Amino acid sequence: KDKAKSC
Amino acid sequence: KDKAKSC
Amino acid sequence: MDKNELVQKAKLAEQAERYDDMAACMKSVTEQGAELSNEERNLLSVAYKNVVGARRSSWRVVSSIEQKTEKKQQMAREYREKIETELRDICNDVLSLLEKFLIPNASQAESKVFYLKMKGDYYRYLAEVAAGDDKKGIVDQSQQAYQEAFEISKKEMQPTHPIRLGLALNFSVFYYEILNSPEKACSLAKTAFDEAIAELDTLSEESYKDSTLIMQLLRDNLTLWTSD
Amino acid sequence: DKNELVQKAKLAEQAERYDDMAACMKSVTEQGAELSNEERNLLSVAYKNVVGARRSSWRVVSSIEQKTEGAEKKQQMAREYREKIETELRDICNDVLSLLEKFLIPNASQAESKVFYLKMKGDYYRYLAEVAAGDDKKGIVDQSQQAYQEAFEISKKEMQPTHPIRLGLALNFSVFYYEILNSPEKACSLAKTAFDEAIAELDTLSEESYKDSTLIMQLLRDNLTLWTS
Repeated sequence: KDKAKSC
Repeated sequence: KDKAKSC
Repeated sequence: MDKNELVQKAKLAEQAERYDDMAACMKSVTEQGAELSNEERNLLSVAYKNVVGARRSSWRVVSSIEQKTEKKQQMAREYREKIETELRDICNDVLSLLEKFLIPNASQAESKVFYLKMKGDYYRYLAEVAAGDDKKGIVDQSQQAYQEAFEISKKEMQPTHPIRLGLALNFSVFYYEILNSPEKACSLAKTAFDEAIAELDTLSEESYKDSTLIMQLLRDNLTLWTSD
Repeated sequence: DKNELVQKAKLAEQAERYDDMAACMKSVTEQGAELSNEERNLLSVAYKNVVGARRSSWRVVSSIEQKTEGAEKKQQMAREYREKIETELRDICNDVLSLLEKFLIPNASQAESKVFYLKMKGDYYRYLAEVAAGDDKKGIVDQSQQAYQEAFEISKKEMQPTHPIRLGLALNFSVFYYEILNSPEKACSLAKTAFDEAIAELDTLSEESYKDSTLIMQLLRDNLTLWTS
């Protein structure tokens, strides 16, 4: 699955 | 100025 | 130079989107041994995030090509490896700064959670490209860093604190992408979000935008990790 | 070897690692053999990105150096940083210009290649001109103009008005007149001519370059309206 967003 | 478009 | 001069130069680098310069400046500031201010701390974070972010982006591109391919695949493989080396050096650079300066010098809970989060992040990035008898250690290094930050944050920080919320976001990403544990990833994200939503009054005119953004990133990963 | 470096350059571009891409294409060019259209474009794209980055940064810091007049310590920092970027910018340009004088231009057998590399020569001297101040500027500006001028002549003589390379040359030549020579009317006249000339002969278009040509034509008029409104 696609890359998740992060800080 | 506002840089004009080049190629 | 001196702190202020290096901090301003790092601000210039960022404006010029020259994050190697920015990272180098903030690294020099950190190496001055003094605890970083919130401003300097954020500059260091942003700088290396961009620096590592580039290699991470490149890594995925080349990695996706190495698999979709003989002579070509061997070339792509060697190039991916080259990027990994850059990627790792960057991560180890950050992680070193964290062990020698940032984490130890962290006097307040806020600083402690922030740097522990950062430690988890970059071990996570190492984990992203880890394979073999190193991957396991790396993944546990990240988890333990995150876990400690998460504990401290729950005890010393309000649910709407940008640092706490940001920690939850990346911790959740770690569980999904690294540990392959969607439900755990989702639960952590959902909890941080819901807890913050129920207490939007604790927000600060100087941290509301950061907190609200992170909350949006949380839910985004959540919906991502459910729909297909 | 050629193929290996070219393939690696394709990889670099995919990874958006244009320093690697430029280095690969530089090695290909240095092999002394005339570059294919593919290799030529890889070299072009790579250095356009490499130099383009420093140019972007340069403008940001330069725009800050001016916006901090009266702020002595701030302005001095922006100035010094700007100077640092300039050094990188120049090295990149001189790198390209050297490749053009030693390999690309000389090895150019066809008019097409000749116009392309002469245009490229004009481009990077222009980039040098962008950050030139003092004695060196006058010479630099003439190098660019002379590169452009020869390319412009050859292109008009050997290429149809709708050729992407010819149109692209006209575009950058016009930008040179406006931004470097401070000659708006000349810049506009050159742009308007190239456009109208291409428009009158849209039959000379090619099923493999009509998109490039039409885009460049759009960029031409865009600069034209910019330099009026």
